[PDB]
Amino acid sequence: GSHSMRYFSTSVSRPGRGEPRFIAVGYVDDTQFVRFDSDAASQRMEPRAPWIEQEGPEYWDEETGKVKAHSQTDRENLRIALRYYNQSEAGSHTLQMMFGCDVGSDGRFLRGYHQYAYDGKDYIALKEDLRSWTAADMAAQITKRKWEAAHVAEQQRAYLEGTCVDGLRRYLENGKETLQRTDPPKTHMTHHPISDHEATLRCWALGFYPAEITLTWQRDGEDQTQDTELVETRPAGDGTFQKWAAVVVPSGEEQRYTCHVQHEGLPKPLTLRWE
Amino acid sequence: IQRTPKIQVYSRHPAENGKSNFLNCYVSGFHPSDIEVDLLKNGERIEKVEHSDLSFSKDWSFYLLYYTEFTPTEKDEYACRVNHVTLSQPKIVKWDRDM
Amino acid sequence: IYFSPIRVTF
Ligand SMILES: [Mg+2]
Repeated sequence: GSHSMRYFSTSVSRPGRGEPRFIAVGYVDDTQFVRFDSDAASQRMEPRAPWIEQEGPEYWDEETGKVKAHSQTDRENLRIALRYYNQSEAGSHTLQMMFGCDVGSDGRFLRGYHQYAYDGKDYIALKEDLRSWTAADMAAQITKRKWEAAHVAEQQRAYLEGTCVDGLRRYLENGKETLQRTDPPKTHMTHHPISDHEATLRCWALGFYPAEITLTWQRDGEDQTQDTELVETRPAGDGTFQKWAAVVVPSGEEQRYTCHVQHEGLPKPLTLRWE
Repeated sequence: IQRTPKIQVYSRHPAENGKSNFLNCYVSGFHPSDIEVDLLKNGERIEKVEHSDLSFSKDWSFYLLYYTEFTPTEKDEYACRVNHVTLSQPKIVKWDRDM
Repeated sequence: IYFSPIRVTF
């Protein structure tokens, strides 16, 4: 029963139109708890979940300070990648970052992240051992080189194995009621005729937490993947997820097919038959 | 270089004609992040359409959820109109209570 | 808990 904390940062340049907008969001497993936006009136880290509001006012001052510092670094990081890649002064570019950690059911350190992507492709990344970096290309190698000399991994190793896991532990403790909960999927089945020759059999999973789900069709107890339409897990908007798997079935063959749901709120995988 | 959004128009709770719900338009796998999402009622733009804060997944691709309240009726029609640099023109996806 | 400043650029 693992748990994770992640921070997703984006810095999108807009040349001639002021400084780049920086957004940052924090997530504890599939729930968002924080937000910061450089293009916002407040200019502060703001809560996005009930349980983070129980943090003292000093938290909000320190968090605002830390996110503000990174935003500044990322605007110069955008200007450096631009000269590194011999790219024109014209044109919008994106620098994204992901950092955070993974913990055990007991709270032990499992894994730690700290990585960037420039214009949607990997730039630099801290390796699993947290001592070394992966440089995607040549520009990133210049950074690899700069960061090795500057003991950046050493510092992030301490953040990742220390601050991160501890901070996660208290978010899990404070956010017990909503995070440690497991919402089972409410299943149902729909049937829509394509023609008098065939029909679509849709099978839904609604209101579930976390987003890890598995939906699989079977024709006569043998796994189907030939004519299966499987949409991406989508948020319902209330902090729960939705998913469905459709299948093309000839008229009358509907009783040969079964939908199979695997969720960590389900003791045994639910089987679904029409009707 | 760039990726196209994968659009999904659906509701929070199952649709029932006459009950208040939430109309959702989830967009993902796109690049860059600048995207224009509009929720429509009978082809007209709904005003005061809230959206999630810009996030991405482990594979660096963005995702957003635009949403508003709505009371479904057999009479009225819903859809979301999406714009991105990867589309020569706005993409319209109608709302089917069945998908 | 956001990471403390890294005062090292690209
Ligand atoms: Mg647990």
